[PDB]
Amino acid sequence: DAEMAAFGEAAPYLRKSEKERLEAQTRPFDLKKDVFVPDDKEEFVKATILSREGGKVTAETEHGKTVTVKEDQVLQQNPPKFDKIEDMAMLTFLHEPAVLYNLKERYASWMIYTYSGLFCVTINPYKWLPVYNAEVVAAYRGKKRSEAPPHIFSISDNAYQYMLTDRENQSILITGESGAGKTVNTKRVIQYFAVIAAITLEDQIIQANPALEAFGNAKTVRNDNSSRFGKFIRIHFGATGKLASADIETYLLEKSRVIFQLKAERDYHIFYQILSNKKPELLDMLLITNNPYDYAFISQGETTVASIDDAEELMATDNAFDVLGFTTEEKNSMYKLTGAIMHFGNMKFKLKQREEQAEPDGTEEADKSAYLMGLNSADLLKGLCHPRVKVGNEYVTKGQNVQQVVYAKGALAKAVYERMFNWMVTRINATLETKQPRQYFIGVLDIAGFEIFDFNSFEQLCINFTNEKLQQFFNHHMFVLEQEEYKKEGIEWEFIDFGMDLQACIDLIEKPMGIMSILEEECMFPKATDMTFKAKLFDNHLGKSSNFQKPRNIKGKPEAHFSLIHYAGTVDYNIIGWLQKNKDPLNETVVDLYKKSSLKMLSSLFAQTVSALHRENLNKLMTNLRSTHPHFVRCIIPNETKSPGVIDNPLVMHQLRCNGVLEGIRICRKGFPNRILYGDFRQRYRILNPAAIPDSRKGAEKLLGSLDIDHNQYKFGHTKVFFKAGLLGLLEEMRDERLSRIITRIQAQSRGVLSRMEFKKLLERRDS
Amino acid sequence: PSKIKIEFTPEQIEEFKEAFTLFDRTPKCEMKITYGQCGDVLRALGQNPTQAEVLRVLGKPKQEELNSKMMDFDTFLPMLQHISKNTGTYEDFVEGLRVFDKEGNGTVMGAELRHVLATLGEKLTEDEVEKLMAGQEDSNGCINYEAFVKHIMAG
Ligand SMILES: COC(=O)N1CCN(Cc2cccc(NC(=O)Nc3ccc(C)nc3)c2F)CC1
Ligand SMILES: Nc1ncnc2c1ncn2[C@@H]1O[C@H](COP(=O)(O)OP(=O)(O)O)[C@@H](O)[C@H]1O
Ligand code: VO4
Ligand SMILES: [Mg+2]
Repeated sequence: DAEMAAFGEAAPYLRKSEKERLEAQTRPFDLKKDVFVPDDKEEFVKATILSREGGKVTAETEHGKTVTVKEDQVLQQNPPKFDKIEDMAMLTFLHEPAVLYNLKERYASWMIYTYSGLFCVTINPYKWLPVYNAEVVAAYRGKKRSEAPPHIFSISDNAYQYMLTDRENQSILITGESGAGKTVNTKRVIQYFAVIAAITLEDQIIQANPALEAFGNAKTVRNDNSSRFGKFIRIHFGATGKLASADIETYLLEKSRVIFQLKAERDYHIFYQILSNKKPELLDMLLITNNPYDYAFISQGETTVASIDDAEELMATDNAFDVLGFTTEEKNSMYKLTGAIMHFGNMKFKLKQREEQAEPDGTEEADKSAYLMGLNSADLLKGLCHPRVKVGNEYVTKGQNVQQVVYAKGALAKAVYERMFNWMVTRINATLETKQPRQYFIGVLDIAGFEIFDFNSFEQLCINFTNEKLQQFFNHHMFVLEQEEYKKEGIEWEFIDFGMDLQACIDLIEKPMGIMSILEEECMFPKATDMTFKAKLFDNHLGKSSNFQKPRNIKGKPEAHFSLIHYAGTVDYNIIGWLQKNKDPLNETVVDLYKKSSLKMLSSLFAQTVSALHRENLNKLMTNLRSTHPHFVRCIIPNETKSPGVIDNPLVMHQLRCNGVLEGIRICRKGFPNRILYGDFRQRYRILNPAAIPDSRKGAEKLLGSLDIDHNQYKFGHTKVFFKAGLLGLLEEMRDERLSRIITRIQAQSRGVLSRMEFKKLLERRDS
Repeated sequence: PSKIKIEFTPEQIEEFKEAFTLFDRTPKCEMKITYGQCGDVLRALGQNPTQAEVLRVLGKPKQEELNSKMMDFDTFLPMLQHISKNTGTYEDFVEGLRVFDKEGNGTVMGAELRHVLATLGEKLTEDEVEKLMAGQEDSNGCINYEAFVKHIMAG
């Protein structure tokens, strides 16, 4: 417990007491009786064998039920020394209920992080725990994986040590479905490096997220604070490991949310933060009321969230902008454009008497919009109703009905908002860039997670396709590149097929003739419709692509056109408006007015397809990631009701299965997950036995051969020494132990010198 | 204590008897030392024992015994003989300091080595570190750790 003293009040939430360790260790247990059996409702249950009879077992479950099962369905419980184990790669029996019950038992003690080989699993507590303070940050600094309990700070510290030891860029890839904990863990990685460096760039990196979340996050049916954009945060370091700079890359903000909401969701936080009336001057400046129901674009779903204090959050947003060095003019322009968007959606239109042409139906909301936008309202209204076309020194007008104007009005508001969000990211990067020299970076990936709504459209396909690719990146790193490394290096290895490959689903979406390629081609045919697109998908894929199926339409649920078998589940997609969403067209007459705006921000914001741009961002991200050493954090949703400390076994089992957690632990156990170049081995471990190295390969052989170790736990490659993670942990303990003994011996020689210096002074007074 | 056969020549014994006398701080000038100054005399006489090795030959004394238990030369001599029997090579010392060499350039930051000697192993006081480190840093405040190892081993 004294060894856990540095962690303070966080200590019981990170590691169990020595008293609990002795209680577990000695608890009643029989290796023969204490087993796990399958269960139709709970996946697996703990059971005690009562009788063994002709290949079948009769056992009593934890729920007081007598079940009869086959011997090959029975799985052994790990002895009590393994209770709440920190690394599941260390369990004697590795199977699904062993992993599930180890996770459940740690979660019941509020221990939300568990190592699983070289990666980590985290389960959403739905509760604040005192494990993320500056004292816990200090306590994790430089700790080896064995000496420190599992935490997001230790994954962050390990990545930093790999960076300096291997001299290579690192990535922290945080997976999970919507509401699993990716954004929370991303901000904890950032917090770790900011607080370590603090012991204003550090303040600025922490304040980047509240500013982005006001404009890029929103309440969805799955998450009260859902990220509606992807982001890759790079934390730059000098050659010796000092924090140097940071930068943020953002991907595909969900544009439709700005002007549209489904029943159980809100628009972006910022609108409600402003309307909170916490800063009444903002309402006066934006010429708005305090009622969200007065603004069409923002009040189609929900307007309040029980867990969010929009008044408190506007102060967090406004303070984030101050810390980030945004001027009053920059802050006010962002508020004004948000208010202008609110007014813009309230502009009504009617058909002319004798022609299918739109005309303004009142001009009050257009006047307010134009005023905030630095435009003339008559020019705005004429541009929307009669967009100009150039024909030999004349701007002839194109006719527009009310449907066309309403659509154009929406497209424009979505564009202003998206470009404003992109301006803000560029502006955050301008302050985060310090011009300080660097060599390395640790990148943190925070994507929008796997989601299934009652209505799934183009935005859900793009999101779910990102999650599919990220899962495949894990599969590739863990099971493909890993086995390839062994073979290239000449390590004796038999290829294992882990059954983790999502290529058929990925190909269906992104390859030629696939979903995106068909959509892109249809966007190039002027006469194409949502039903010519729907027919083309069916003709090319129904009965041909395993992952493409018919929709599973249910009465009281919205209509879908097809279903896609994703890694995390089958999703029913609605195809209406996908051509328009992909082309994303804009009224160029109004864009010219934005270019000539008296409001400098709108003027600068405006100074082929979404699927093509998405595909390009993804594969360019996947190649940045390929040049880094990835570290995975697998965030898990425990239940469907946001209940703290409650686990739903099938839901947790489903997530662990499709994440490939067990297969991932297996390759770490069976393979050699740690490796070091021969020259680098000599520099780090010659200290263990300098006499053994008085050729770098021969030296490594002689040194490792002289140690009292399991000689099966290391292998010699063409250029590297390979290790089991357990042997590396032991070698590191041996290195620290020997360093301590050497320092003690240097100190003894140092005491010798100091005493001899004093003795020489004493002799000089009498004898010398 | 009794099992220790004294191997030193009578001339060495007289040489050690004088060094031991130079450490006398007794008010009556009785030519005795406290248990706590034994380490110092073993060191003045060419030995380099650890704090633990000194405490073992002293018979594991309490802090009270180190401060005020007196020792004569006849009790000291078998302790000097026993300590002289039992150190680490130049290579071990250089490898130990290389751990703190971030770049692998042959130097270590002065303030870092000072911190290591005052925190790790059998901690040296800030005063002992100051005295030992005096005039050993270059113009950039760095320490050539293999030159430093040669310096302490020749001391
Ligand atoms: C167990 O304790 C820890 O977690 N650590 C102890 C100190 N370690 C430093 C260190 C020693 C030996 C080798 C490496 N490098 C290595 O394994 N590289 C590697 C392995 C796999 C892939 C995909 N890419 C690169 C290395 F950094 C790292 C932290
Ligand atoms: N480690 C955690 N500690 C406390 N609450 C958490 C933790 N992880 C998630 N939560 C809760 O769950 C919510 C959803 O988490 P979040 O990181 O936004 O999910 P996502 O994976 O969608 O980005 C958080 O806003 C918070 O209320
Ligand atoms: O709810 V999420 O942040 O995964 O989008
Ligand atoms: Mg998020």
